[PDB]
Amino acid sequence: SFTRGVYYPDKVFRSSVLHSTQDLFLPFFSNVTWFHAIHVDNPVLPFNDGVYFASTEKSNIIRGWIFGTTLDSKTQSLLIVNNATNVV
Amino acid sequence: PLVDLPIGINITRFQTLLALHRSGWTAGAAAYYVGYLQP
Amino acid sequence: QQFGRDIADTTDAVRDPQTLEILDITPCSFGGVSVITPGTNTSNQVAVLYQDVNCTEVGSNVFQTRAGCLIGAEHVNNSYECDIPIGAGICAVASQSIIAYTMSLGAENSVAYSNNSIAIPTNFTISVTTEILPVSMTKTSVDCTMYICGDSTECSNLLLQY
Amino acid sequence: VVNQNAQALNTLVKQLSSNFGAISSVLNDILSRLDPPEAEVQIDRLITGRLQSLQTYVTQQLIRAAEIRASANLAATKMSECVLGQSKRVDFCGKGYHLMSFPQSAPHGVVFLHVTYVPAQEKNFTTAPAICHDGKAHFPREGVFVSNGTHWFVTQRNFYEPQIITTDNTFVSGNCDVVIGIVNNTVYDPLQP
Amino acid sequence: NNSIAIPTNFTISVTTEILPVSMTKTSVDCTMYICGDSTECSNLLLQYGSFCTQLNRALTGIAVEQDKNTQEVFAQVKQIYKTPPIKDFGGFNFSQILPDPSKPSKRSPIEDLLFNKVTLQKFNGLTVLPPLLTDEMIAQYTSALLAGTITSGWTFGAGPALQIPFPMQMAYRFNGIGVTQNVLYENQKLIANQFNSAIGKIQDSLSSTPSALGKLQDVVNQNAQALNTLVKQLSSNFGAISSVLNDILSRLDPPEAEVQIDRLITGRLQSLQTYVTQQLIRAAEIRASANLAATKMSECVLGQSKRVDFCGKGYHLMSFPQSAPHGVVFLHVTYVPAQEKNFTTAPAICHDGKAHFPREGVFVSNGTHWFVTQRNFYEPQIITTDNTFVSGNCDVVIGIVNNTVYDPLQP
Amino acid sequence: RTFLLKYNENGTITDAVDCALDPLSETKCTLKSFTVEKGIYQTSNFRV
Ligand SMILES: *[C@@H]1O[C@H](CO)[C@@H](O)[C@H](O)[C@H]1NC(C)=O
Ligand SMILES: *[C@@H]1O[C@H](CO)[C@@H](O)[C@H](O)[C@H]1NC(C)=O
Ligand SMILES: *[C@@H]1O[C@H](CO)[C@@H](O)[C@H](O)[C@H]1NC(C)=O
Ligand SMILES: *[C@@H]1O[C@H](CO)[C@@H](O)[C@H](O)[C@H]1NC(C)=O
Ligand SMILES: *[C@@H]1O[C@H](CO)[C@@H](O)[C@H](O)[C@H]1NC(C)=O
Ligand SMILES: *[C@@H]1O[C@H](CO)[C@@H](O)[C@H](O)[C@H]1NC(C)=O
Ligand SMILES: *[C@@H]1O[C@H](CO)[C@@H](O)[C@H](O)[C@H]1NC(C)=O
Ligand SMILES: *[C@@H]1O[C@H](CO)[C@@H](O)[C@H](O)[C@H]1NC(C)=O
Ligand SMILES: *[C@@H]1O[C@H](CO)[C@@H](O)[C@H](O)[C@H]1NC(C)=O
Ligand SMILES: *[C@@H]1O[C@H](CO)[C@@H](O)[C@H](O)[C@H]1NC(C)=O
Ligand SMILES: *[C@@H]1O[C@H](CO)[C@@H](O)[C@H](O)[C@H]1NC(C)=O
Ligand SMILES: *[C@@H]1O[C@H](CO)[C@@H](O)[C@H](O)[C@H]1NC(C)=O
Ligand SMILES: *[C@@H]1O[C@H](CO)[C@@H](O)[C@H](O)[C@H]1NC(C)=O
Repeated sequence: SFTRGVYYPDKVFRSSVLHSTQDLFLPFFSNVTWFHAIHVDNPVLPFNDGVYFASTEKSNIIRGWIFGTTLDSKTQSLLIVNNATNVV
Repeated sequence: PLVDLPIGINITRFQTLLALHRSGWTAGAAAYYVGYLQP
Repeated sequence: QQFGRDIADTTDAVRDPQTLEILDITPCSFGGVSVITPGTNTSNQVAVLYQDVNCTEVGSNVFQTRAGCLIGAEHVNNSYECDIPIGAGICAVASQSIIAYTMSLGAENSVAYSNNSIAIPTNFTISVTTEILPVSMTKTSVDCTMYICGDSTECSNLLLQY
Repeated sequence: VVNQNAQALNTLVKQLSSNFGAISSVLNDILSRLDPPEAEVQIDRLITGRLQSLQTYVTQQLIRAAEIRASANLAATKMSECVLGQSKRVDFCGKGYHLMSFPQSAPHGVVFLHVTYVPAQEKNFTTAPAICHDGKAHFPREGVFVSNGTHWFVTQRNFYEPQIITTDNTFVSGNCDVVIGIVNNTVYDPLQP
Repeated sequence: NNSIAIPTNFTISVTTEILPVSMTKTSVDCTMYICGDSTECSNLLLQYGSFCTQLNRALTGIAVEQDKNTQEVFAQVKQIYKTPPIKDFGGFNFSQILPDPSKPSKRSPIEDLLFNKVTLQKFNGLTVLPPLLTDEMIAQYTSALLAGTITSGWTFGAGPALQIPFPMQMAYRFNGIGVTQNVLYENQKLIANQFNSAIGKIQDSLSSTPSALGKLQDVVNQNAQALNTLVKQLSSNFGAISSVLNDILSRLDPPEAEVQIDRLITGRLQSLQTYVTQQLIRAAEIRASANLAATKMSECVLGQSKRVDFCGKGYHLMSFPQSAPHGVVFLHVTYVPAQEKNFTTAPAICHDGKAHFPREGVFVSNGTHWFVTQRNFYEPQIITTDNTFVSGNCDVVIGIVNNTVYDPLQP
Repeated sequence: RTFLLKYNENGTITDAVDCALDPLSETKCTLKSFTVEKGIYQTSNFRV
């Protein structure tokens, strides 16, 4: 992971100050599971506390993400998609 | 932060959506990385 | 970002809605109020020093110093030995009125230094100086059980938990 | 010190009149009209406030006692080095050269009357580090060389008493060619007559 | 039992002793800090007694004590002494410690460097009263003390400032440390060169070594950290539903909100009391340091102190005071033996059956002849009746050697 | 109003000071003395 996964903890603005906060963060230099879209691939992963998603691509293969408990018509599910018009 | 939405429902599973390139599907050469947040 | 915070947990800036601009929030002026008085015997006339605050906002004689502003004491330019401590090098009664002046550190004198000249005393004065030093204080004793719990058992039982 | 102790005691007694969130400051008065289940919590609040006030008074007394101990240690050192003896340390026993001091008792304290010597009626003199005589450099054994404008004299630094330059109040070291600012004068040898 | 080491040479060393004299005169308002701009918390706070008056008075007492500390350490001179416009000090150079006219603050390069080295806001209920003596005024006091010690030696401390040439004052100080004044006069150029070199080196050391002013930086940091923690404790719930008073007052009815407001009020009162206690202890430590600094100014600057290591390592010659933010830096000029030589030594000289002991200094033997020299400098002199006194005979003193005591009267 | 009342040995109120009348009266009230000595005295807090 190197030094990635840091996000602004809040909408609070701070200038030239060091701030210490305890939130859900991706640990530095941690092992991150990486997958290649091409097969010579989108497995279903658990969500747990949070997910840091990194994308290295040029043709925008990764268009969206799906979140939920059962991932089927049985239960309510969250769906973010990019249909080349807008994020829905 | 780019989106904040009051969804209200638990999330226990996550799945990414990929753009399948027609040749029979051959996905583009890309890397997607998943890192789990910890307290 | 919607609002900014200082190094401490206090809000320094906000993003104003209806205009999308940044407004700095300064704690509005406040300060202690000190009273310069020469003493009831000397005069009933007194001056008011508003501490660490500008006084363009709340007026007969106003003098602004780093310690705030003095009202009712006139500022003179000639210095004097400090009579009342005000602060920031300023001190304050003369001519039946309260005056404010920069402190005078003492009588400025230059010793006539020369590489071949010495000053030698032809006489002496035997002086006596009084130095007062406290050596002890009142030996006060306070009993907790009587002091916090007066002549009652139940307060003593509650005290025993402490 | 007396006022601070009295003021601390006055605050400590005045703190009893405070409620500390109780229905009344008087312990028995709230106790007389309240049942033990709710009187207990009211008494607990009063005890917490009063105990905190007593702890604060004890802490303030401890800091004041440490300051008084520091003052007393300084007073004991002054009694030893100014009254029991003579101190060469400047301003420890009063302005000026310290001659002696007298202790006086006072309520919760001691007053030292420091008897000190202060130079006065000083006069200008032309001074010289050394005097050249017969090719030899003479330096004052005790005191300094001073000229009133016609003659040179040796005098103690702290009092002007002119004395003729001689071989017993001056010592010879080196030659006149090494001393900077040396002057020429005659050293009266007592053996010469 | 018969060997001695005499310093044939010496050196002048300048050492800095940095002592805090005062802390920032902070002042808290108990009512505003604990209960912010609300009547409801104020009414409950009034039920806790005179705690806010006691805390405010304690902080006022520390602030007055800080002013008294600065006045005691620096204002030890009845008059303001001015250095002569011509720096004819017999080769001694004080440019690094005398105030510089070109600078827009009458401060010497050394104190200006000290101010530049140490590096340091509006809060709610918290204010910093300015010091009674300004930095410029404190620097003027330091300059006056420095001019007085440079021109009148230690006389200005005792009473009227009596002018004395600086080489002659240095000779008196050398006599004060047990070295005859002729040693300085024979070595005035060497001593002046050493003094200037040490004065340059000490400014270089202050400019090059960090943490030299760390004692002064530490008290400023401790005061700032205590203030920062006290402000940070405003955001602590202390068991209340929310830290901010307005939210708990707005969302809860007063009959139930009173217990939450009480939890916040007691927590803030306890925090302020802890801060005041920490400040009181820190002020006591600062006062002890200021008392030490005042004693050091009285005995090392206003006078020459024979107390060992009280005014710097080595035999103390003099001290130069320098102002610093919330502190004083003492430049102790001291005499240190440099080159040491062995000498055969006898407690007494046996001449014609009589035992002679040195009036001052010790007997030395370089290996062929015996001489009498001062202990702190090797200046051998022939044994005479004027520098040695006769006591008893040679059959009582143990370990003595025979020699000729030249009587000056005899030839 | 807050009032500082001077009771004589017989309990008669012989004098009074109104703490809100003028800054000198406030100084007398804060020191709890009808007569104040020379010096600075902090009596109140000005808050806008
Ligand atoms: C105080 O008022 C004067 C005059 O308007 C102004 O120049 C100065 O900047 C003000 N200072 C502060 C700290 O508000
Ligand atoms: C020294 O001063 C005293 C007064 O302090 C005076 O009586 C005495 O005559 C003076 N002596 C000389 C020698 O001037
Ligand atoms: C010495 O002479 C100088 C100048 O002539 C003068 O300023 C000083 O007051 C004199 N001091 C004494 C003690 O006579
Ligand atoms: C200096 O002192 C000597 C002492 O004999 C005296 O003869 C002479 O007149 C004095 N001169 C002055 C100017 O006082
Ligand atoms: C003092 O300085 C002057 C020049 O200003 C010089 O003529 C004189 O010799 C010097 N005297 C001593 C004792 O250094
Ligand atoms: C002292 O005398 C020597 C020769 O004996 C001479 O060279 C020197 O200039 C004289 N110095 C003074 C101060 O008169
Ligand atoms: C004494 O030491 C200094 C500095 O080390 C040197 O400059 C000087 O020449 C020495 N003098 C003697 C007499 O050795
Ligand atoms: C003292 O040293 C400084 C170093 O910059 C120099 O400028 C100055 O001329 C020196 N003073 C004397 C009297 O030599
Ligand atoms: C002589 O002095 C040197 C140090 O300078 C020391 O090492 C040696 O032991 C001494 N010898 C004697 C006999 O004193
Ligand atoms: C010791 O001192 C004598 C007399 O000053 C001298 O002649 C001799 O050369 C010296 N000897 C040594 C070993 O230094
Ligand atoms: C020192 O001790 C030696 C024995 O090691 C002895 O011969 C000599 O007499 C003693 N000298 C003195 C001065 O005590
Ligand atoms: C010194 O002389 C005495 C007789 O005057 C003699 O007994 C003794 O041995 C001599 N000592 C030395 C060290 O020469
Ligand atoms: C107080 O009452 C007594 C009666 O014993 C009377 O003598 C006195 O004058 C009264 N004093 C005052 C001040 O009222």
